[PDB]
Amino acid sequence: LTESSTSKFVKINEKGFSDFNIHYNEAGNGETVIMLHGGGPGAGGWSNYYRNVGPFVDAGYRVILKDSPGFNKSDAVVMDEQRGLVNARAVKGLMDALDIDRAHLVGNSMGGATALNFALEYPDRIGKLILMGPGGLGPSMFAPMPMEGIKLLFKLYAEPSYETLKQMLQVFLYDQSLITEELLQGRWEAIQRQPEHLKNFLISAQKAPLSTWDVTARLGEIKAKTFITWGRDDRFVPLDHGLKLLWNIDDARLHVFSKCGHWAQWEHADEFNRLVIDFLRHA
Amino acid sequence: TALTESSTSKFVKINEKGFSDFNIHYNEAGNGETVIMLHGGGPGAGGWSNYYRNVGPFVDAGYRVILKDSPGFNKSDAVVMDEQRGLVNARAVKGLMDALDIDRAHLVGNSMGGATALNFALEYPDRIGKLILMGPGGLGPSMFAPMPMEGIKLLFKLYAEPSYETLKQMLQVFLYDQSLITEELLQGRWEAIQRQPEHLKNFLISAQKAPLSTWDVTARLGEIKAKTFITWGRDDRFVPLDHGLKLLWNIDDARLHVFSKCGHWAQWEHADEFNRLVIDFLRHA
Amino acid sequence: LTESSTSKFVKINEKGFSDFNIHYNEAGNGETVIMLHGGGPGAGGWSNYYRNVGPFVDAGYRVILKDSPGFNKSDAVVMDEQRGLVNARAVKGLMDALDIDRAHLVGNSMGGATALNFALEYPDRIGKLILMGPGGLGPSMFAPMPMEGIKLLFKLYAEPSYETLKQMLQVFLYDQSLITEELLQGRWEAIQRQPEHLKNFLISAQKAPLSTWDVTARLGEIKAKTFITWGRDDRFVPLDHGLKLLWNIDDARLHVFSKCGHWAQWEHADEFNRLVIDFLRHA
Amino acid sequence: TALTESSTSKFVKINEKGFSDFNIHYNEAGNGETVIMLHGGGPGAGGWSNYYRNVGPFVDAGYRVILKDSPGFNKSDAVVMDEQRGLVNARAVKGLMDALDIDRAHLVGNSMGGATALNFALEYPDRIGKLILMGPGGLGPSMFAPMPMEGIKLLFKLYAEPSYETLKQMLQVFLYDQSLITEELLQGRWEAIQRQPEHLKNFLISAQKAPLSTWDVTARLGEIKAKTFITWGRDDRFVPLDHGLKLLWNIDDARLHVFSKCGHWAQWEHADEFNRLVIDFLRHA
Repeated sequence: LTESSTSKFVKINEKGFSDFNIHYNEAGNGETVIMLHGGGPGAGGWSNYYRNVGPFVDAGYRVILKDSPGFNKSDAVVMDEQRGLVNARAVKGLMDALDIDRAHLVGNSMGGATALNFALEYPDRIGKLILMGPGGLGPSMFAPMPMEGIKLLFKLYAEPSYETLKQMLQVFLYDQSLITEELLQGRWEAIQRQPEHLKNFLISAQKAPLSTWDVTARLGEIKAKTFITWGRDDRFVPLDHGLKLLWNIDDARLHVFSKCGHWAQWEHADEFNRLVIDFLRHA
Repeated sequence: TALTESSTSKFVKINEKGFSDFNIHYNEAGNGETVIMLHGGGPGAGGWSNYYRNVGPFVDAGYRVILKDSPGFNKSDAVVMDEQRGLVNARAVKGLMDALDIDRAHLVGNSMGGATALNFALEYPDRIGKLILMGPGGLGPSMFAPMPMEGIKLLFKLYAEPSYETLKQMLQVFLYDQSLITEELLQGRWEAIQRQPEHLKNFLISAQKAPLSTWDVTARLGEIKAKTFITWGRDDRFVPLDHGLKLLWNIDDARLHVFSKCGHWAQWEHADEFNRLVIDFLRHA
Repeated sequence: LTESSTSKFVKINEKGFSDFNIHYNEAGNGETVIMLHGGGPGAGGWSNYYRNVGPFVDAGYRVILKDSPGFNKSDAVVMDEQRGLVNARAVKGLMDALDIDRAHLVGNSMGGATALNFALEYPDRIGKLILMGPGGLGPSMFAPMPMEGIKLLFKLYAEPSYETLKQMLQVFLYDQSLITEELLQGRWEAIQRQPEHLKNFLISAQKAPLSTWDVTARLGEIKAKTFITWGRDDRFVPLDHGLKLLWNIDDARLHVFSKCGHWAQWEHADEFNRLVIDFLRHA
Repeated sequence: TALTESSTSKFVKINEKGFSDFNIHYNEAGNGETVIMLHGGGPGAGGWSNYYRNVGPFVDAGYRVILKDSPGFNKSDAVVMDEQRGLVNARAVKGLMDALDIDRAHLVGNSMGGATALNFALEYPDRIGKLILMGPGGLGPSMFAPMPMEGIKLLFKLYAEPSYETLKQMLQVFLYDQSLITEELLQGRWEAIQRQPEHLKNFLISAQKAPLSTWDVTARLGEIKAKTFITWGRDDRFVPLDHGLKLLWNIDDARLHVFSKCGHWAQWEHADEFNRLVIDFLRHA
């Protein structure tokens, strides 16, 4: 199982959304789990969830790694509203076009920002809500912000290089000698091959200061069943936010992996797969 | 054999470190990889009472399950302790393993039993498999919660003035959803208090000799090599939630799981999630 | 200096506010500091700030311990909106009638809920903002709620007795053998002499679940200069909230007394007087 | 005499515990009740550099102010330490008091100096007056912040590869408002690095012998009887804010003050508030 190889594109037409194409990787048959990737230079469905797609499939799942608008092999965009809203409107839209009643959502960081927005707007279109170190949520009660990884992320968006990209990924892992070439090079290329995307993301953050993403006062509204996951060592979104989530989502559980950076799903792939499949199978 | 409190009920004498032909009450079913479950420290606590919603599912998953009554609780022998209970309780757990020919056991510990499970991994690293913690005590001050917490000290009020009403108040504070309480649980804790009044009095004497602060093993948590699963009820009014980060940060190989809408007793109030999550951890972590 | 003795009443006429009288204690000349008391059975300006009034005056201040509506020797009321709003509308109204341009506000708990509401609505009518263990602010990230003291407070509102009142005050102090007769009996009497107030407060909490008080999403708006104080051992409002405050008020400082219950101003009167007078004189 | 870095500049030999005719650089003005100020642990730190915005106001308030250069920083003697620096630095503070006939001193400690101030109150309870802490290190893991924090380890990068640019990056991370930085502060830290290159190398050697974890005195905080004033910058990217609750909870008589919009250096970035608040505390607490 690979990329190319699960490679699938699809034109979508929701809200303010004339013929816009989304690339995404897909596989298996079943109940539908969509995986939403993080917000940083050269992030896709496949780079973010390439360690998870197989196990989740080997488990009776129809899995779609989504390329959210303005990312990897999707179609470039500039937004005037928070990418959480927009991005989600895009989801409600890949569903409709692939004709899909309900999905399970797994959302990393910006992904998690999306997944939450989707649950807010499209309450009847979502199965179970899995949040992994999700972005947006206001200030930490303990971390100075911008956090180290946000500062590295904007560094990378503004002046992209390979040296600065490694710098970034090392901050992204607890154990940084886990960095592989597959990971490094994959991202290095959605960067090379989609330069328009770096430029467009900053402009959008110009229109939409990342403080505009804050769903907090509206968290009381989420009816979906939520699993909040976090790496103990997240240098990118703060830990205490899993608690913010925990106390504000009617039906939530928190799990925190130790010795794990921002990406629980890649760095703690095994436990992550297990915990989530299991949550999906039985919660 | 059908699995009931009496059908599982057993006794063994232990002879570890100053225990000498000291009688341990426990409840045992299943066969194979051993899981010993260690109960909390309130009046009338016992293995069966803390863990009767967990024992069947753990046995059915292929474990041999031991619900041990610590020294000075329930049907075990009485004792006035002049040392911290977590360490004393951990010698007793070793003593029971020795007597029963058990080389290594996974530990599930609630509160005083989480304290006890921590000391056991510190003192006998070679006798432990996995370590499961469920709002353990023995962990010092909280960075947020004024102490003694509410639960604590309904606990102490109940030890000094045992009454049926204070017992109900205490148990309710253990729960997020107070209506889940049953008259039978209550009556079970109440019989255990009434039929062993000496344990309450010996508890208070023991605590004078060795206040709760002497149970704090924070400075040694870095020695724990057991793979660790810490669990907390979000709504625990007995031991503070930030202690689950304390463990998460201070033990080498830990992970933490918080259940929402859950008092102190996650294994009882969320038995089903708890059983499923801890069984998986045992099998695959 | 005493009660009676600073005793002053005054009819007020703001928003939905036909001739309503407020009792309040007053003294000295100067810049105006209004002190707003907490939300529990038999709480006034004088019982709450009787340890502070003298020092603050001895320091060149015109001090007014305000009886917020539906409390002590004021006029009973039932509210359909959060007492923070309402209570503040009352402030904007005692000012106008005593003809007062600007005030310094010190607000304990419900007081603090008020003081904050006043800063939100009447941004040009307030000097410096002193918050002491202020109420309302959403859920804690660490304390189970209702907190112990809230549960005792509602206990006392619903079935008032002297036994339950002592129970309550002991939870209110870190060191509870500091309880005096002046304190005990003062409260025991706004209880006896204002039974209508117990009844009316519950009804209001009926219309206005204390979760309606949450100013949080609007904290970015406060332009006043704020001093957040808390007792380390507050069993009534959570500690972590001084951090919520700290991170969301443009100009804030946090101070936390140790070995101190909910009432820093009474239990740590000396340091409290000093810290606040000093903040008032020089921040 | 006018109060300038050189007009205050002095040396004394100390002979405490294995220090023997070891030369301490310090900056001193004023007379009376003594306040000793203990600087942090980054490359090029010294008493004057950490505290030149505080010394005039403390002297003017009626204190005798001592800005001490710890062993192996700035103009003090060089040293490779095989023990934790906080304890070693605290013996040196005692040695300087002894040599100077000072019976008791109030301590203000920043970071490594907060660590140093803690050890000093533990080891010599009778030689301390009040204890003022300003984001002290020596306090173990954080319950929220991944470690090493950002600041830490620009600190270590700068110790191993001293450069003017990494120095600027480091100092900026110390600040909430990065533009408050001055070329003269920078140039002062840079001269101190260049003129005593051995201190950086001896620092890294010392830390190999005694990692930062050996500086953690959390288990003994309960012995501190000094009346304590802990202060933190909200925005400290060098030592974690939750450690200010750790102290607040674990020291008998403490209070905590957090300045908003403030990096690690509250005494510099909020000098004025800091000076006023710490002076009052000294006078009236």
